[PDB]
Amino acid sequence: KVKKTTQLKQMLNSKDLEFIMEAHNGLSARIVQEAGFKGIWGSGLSVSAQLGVRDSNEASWTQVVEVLEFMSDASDVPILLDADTGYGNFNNARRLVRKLEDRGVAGACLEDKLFPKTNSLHDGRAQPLADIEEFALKIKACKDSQTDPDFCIVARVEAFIAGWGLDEALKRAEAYRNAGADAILMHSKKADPSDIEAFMKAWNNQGPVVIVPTKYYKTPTDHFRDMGVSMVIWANHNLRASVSAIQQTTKQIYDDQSLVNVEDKIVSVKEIFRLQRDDELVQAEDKYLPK
Amino acid sequence: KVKKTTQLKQMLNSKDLEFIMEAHNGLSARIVQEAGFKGIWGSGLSVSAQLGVRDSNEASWTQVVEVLEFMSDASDVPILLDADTGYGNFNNARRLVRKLEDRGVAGACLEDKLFPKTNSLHDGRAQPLADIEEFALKIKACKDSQTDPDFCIVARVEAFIAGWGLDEALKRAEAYRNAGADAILMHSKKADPSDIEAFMKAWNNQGPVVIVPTKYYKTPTDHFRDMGVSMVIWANHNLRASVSAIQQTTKQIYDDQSLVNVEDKIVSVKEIFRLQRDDELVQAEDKYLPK
Amino acid sequence: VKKTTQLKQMLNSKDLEFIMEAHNGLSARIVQEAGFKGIWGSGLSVSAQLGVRDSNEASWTQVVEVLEFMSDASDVPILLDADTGYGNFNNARRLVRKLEDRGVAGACLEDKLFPKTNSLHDGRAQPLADIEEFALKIKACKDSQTDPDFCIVARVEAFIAGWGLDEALKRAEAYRNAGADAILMHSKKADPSDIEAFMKAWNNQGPVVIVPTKYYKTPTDHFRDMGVSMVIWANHNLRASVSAIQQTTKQIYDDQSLVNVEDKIVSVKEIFRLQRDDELVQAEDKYLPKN
Amino acid sequence: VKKTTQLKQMLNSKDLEFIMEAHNGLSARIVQEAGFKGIWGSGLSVSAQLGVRDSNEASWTQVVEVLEFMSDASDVPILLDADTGYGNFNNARRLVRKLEDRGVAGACLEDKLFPKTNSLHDGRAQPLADIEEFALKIKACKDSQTDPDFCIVARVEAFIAGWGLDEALKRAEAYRNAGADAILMHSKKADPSDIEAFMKAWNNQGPVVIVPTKYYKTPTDHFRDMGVSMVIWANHNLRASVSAIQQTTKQIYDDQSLVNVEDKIVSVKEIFRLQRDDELVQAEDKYLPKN
Repeated sequence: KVKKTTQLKQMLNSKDLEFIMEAHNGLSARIVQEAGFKGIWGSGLSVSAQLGVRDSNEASWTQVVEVLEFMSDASDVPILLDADTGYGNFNNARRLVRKLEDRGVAGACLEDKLFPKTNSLHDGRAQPLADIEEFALKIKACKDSQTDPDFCIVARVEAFIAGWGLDEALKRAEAYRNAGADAILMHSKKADPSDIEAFMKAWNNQGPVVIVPTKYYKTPTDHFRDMGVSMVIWANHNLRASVSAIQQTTKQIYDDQSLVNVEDKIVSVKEIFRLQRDDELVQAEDKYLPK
Repeated sequence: KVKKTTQLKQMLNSKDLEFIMEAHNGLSARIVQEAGFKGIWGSGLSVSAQLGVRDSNEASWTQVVEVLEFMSDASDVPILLDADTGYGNFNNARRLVRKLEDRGVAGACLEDKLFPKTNSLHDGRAQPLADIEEFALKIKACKDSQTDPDFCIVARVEAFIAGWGLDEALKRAEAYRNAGADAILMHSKKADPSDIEAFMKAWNNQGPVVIVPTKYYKTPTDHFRDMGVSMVIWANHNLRASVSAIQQTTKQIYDDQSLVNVEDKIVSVKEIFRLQRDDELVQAEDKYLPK
Repeated sequence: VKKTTQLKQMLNSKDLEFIMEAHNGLSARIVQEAGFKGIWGSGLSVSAQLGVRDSNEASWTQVVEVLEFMSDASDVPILLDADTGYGNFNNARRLVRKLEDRGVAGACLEDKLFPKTNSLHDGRAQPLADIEEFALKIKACKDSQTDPDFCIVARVEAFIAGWGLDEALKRAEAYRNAGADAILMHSKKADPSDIEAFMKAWNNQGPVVIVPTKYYKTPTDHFRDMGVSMVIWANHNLRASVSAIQQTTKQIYDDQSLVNVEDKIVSVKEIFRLQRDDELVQAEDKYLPKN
Repeated sequence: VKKTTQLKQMLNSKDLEFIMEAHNGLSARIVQEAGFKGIWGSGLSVSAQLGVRDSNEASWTQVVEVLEFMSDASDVPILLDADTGYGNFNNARRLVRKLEDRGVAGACLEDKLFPKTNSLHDGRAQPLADIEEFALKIKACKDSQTDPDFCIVARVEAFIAGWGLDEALKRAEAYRNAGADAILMHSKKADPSDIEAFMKAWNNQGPVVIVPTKYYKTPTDHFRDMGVSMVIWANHNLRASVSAIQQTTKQIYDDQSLVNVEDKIVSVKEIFRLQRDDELVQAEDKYLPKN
């Protein structure tokens, strides 16, 4: 086999546009794999949401790592985890990376936002971000700490999101890429791809770029290919679909006080057993238990 | 407020047929609460499945307890946990109960099956179950250990499921109820309610009875009321609905390499924020952080 | 009388109180059997027993888990050194809630910037967290308690960070006005001069806790003369434990025998007693069939 | 050279080897610095440090977590006393896989029935797990290893449970034939007679590990004369640690002073060294902006 880390690294450096799909628990990870996706996106929003908490580092980094451990155990394709800012400074970030590596996770995506939120000024001006040298050094520490040379570090640049412009975005991307980032994730808050286009034009293909088209989803996918984008992340759609189904199913049963109107609309219990790989255990039990 | 334990206890002892809905993580727990359900069923099948593992005590009891801790943190109504056989003998069972009690879980359902599976004989005869006195004593230990007198212990009788008959079922139910069980969960493998009917007729209302109509779902709910059943558990439908939605959404995006055909079929990102109660944090940040 | 209340009464008592450091369930039980009315959950001791550095390497939930076993093993209150709350006010209050749920009696929070952001070690005074920011964190923790008697101790780092009496006084009054149950005043000196200066200037506005590790030759009655409320014996059990383990391990390594250690260590029977093994033997006799 | 391989070479070496008990990250590091080539992850020591009984009260994942910190803190192999694998063959192999992933080098499994099912303490010999069942558990563990050199030690309880040499021999051969890397032969006697009898009858079919705690006055060369492969110093660090903590805590309790302990315990500087604090100081200088 090919290591999961190697699988992800090849995807980031390939000449084709690659896609990874959001999963938020072991069950969704297996479903994503069975569908044919070559990679999984461990969404920070999805993992926190399934736990019932906010996407503001309320769950501890070890609790996040445990969710991902079950996800990694349930899939053969690489998982790239959204690790926010690394849960602290360079030291907390490299400790996280080593634990992820040991659990089979393929890479981690770190962002250059200030953590945690210390002020509440809600004006209309740009938001200060982590110092560029500090973040670049954080990326360097993670790369230096890896025991698997193919584990990936993706740097998420928050320049556009925070209200700054192309110049700030480019400076940060170049700095992180020079520090060893395996890819740059360029995001924006616009409902169109303009920030992405401006960046790809100025970037001059200095390294793989990852994008998240959630808000500009009507953009033709071939346009990303034309721009030389390396990977697209479908960020949170399984979580969103799960919520719609659970809200709908729950209301139906609540209203009917019966299962008649949901039984034919959901997978069978046997399909759950199949997704749990119950057959493999049945066989193991017949081989390892006395008759 | 009324303690969650008290809420569940009242439901088991009420004169009305009550209903609790399956939830398997913090997010589904909140959705179940928002729908109006007075209680939640922490399904052993659902919790293990969402983790990607089998429903054979592969996840440790503390890992199960952590999932339920997030569930309890995300709901105001009681959660009754399917705790299999208590993860060991009376001592492991009472330790589990105390930890559940401390995390806010309202009750636990324990079953009289042998644990773990030591043999593999796959004939067509009835399956040996835990010794009746041993299980009754286990129930007693849990009751004796409670620090909250309203925490509930539901005893699941496996007599029918294992191939024995009404007589064995009644003997076990009476024994567990005499040991202090707050309710008896009577289950069967039939696709009709015959075992349930035979039991309710012979039971002579010696205590609350809980049933799981998953396989005999076309039975009119009023029939359960006519039999004096105390509670109905809708066992695994949110999990089953979630899987259908995730499989469907994933395939669609996989096939289209676009989000156009799923965006209008799933809840919005803002609905996820609402379910995470992001607004409460925004307000807290404005009150507790310097401007 | 809850553990929280016990600790609150100690902080507000008219006598000098004492709490002994412990770092695991075993040592917490030993501190209790010795007669100490409270336990200090040392940040240095907990991280050291785990084998990591005292710089938030272990996650807050891993720390809470260590403390859970400690609380389960003791009947007297434990005051946890919670660093800066592991984040901003929201992380701090989530921590306080989990500690409350586990039976921990109080948390000590310090006003240092978190985490380390630069490595400049010139001679200047080290900047601390903003006073208003920390005061609000204390308030958020107090406002969040489900148990009115849970204690929040505010550790002032002014003297340590190189600032003067004016800063320490200023900080302490703000944290006390925000609701802190006590102020922990520390120094880097091998004499009690900073403490003496603070107590004189404080004018008994609230209970003061101190750690005399470095100025240990100062007579304890001197602290009583200054009106100090509580003394923390911060890390001697950890230090005694290391001395013992190093000596014992070396003896066995050199002798390739147990002959020279067997008579210098507690018997295996004492370990069983500390584990309350007889209690389980008695429970097994009651809850397991006699045959 | 992986830790697993190191342990395997020790079990199969031509010299008598020694492993020292440790129960947390700190003590594992101390055992390593002393020069020991291996560590014994004592079940009694791990449960005792947590403050619970040695009867699977702590969950297997909580035990694995303690061992994770131990493995992170040491470069030599750790052999974990894994009781009976925490369930049947499936629980055992899942445990082995998680231990492998954490860097643990081997697991010692015992053939006792689990868990306790009756409280009859007459005079008869205690029944053990079925020989075929346990042999198959060993095989399932061996078949499941991702690392060929991970070690499975089979602890035979025949002598302890009151059976004779014939039973011990019979069990050992079966577990050895199933693939066990070594046999741990234990006795309840204060003399080495059961071991002598077993070694004579064994005919060197495989490496044998022993625990001389109870017959500690027997000269070590005698074990070398019998062809014993490894000796386990089972619990002296835990015992030394309790002696130290009890004495230190009492001294401080009685004196209300540190004066009589300060010179008998290691300095705070030694704790920092053991924590590798300087290593972090150096990393901060490299990865944090100089200003």
